[PDB]
Amino acid sequence: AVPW
Amino acid sequence: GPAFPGMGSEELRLASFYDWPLTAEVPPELLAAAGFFHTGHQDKVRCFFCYGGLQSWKRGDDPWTEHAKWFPGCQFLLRSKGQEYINNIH
Ligand SMILES: [Zn+2]
Repeated sequence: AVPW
Repeated sequence: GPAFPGMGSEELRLASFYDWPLTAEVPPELLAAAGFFHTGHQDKVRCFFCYGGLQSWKRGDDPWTEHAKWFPGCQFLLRSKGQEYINNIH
């Protein structure tokens, strides 16, 4: 996953 | 203290995943246990404590691992998993  | 105290309950966090699009790929049970609730938009989740948001979940991503990867200063993460766990992921 990745930050937003 | 938590950024969002109202989502401090694991049960409330789990309930937020009723329309989660990735049940098999990343279980709501693991996401909620790791401090995350579903925003309701796409696969965007957020930690109640640090307010860190994560999206674009890939199959078999581990919620605690991703929590530690991206938000290692989270005190909920630290209290739950300990410093050794966080250090080992980095
Ligand atoms: Zn957090």
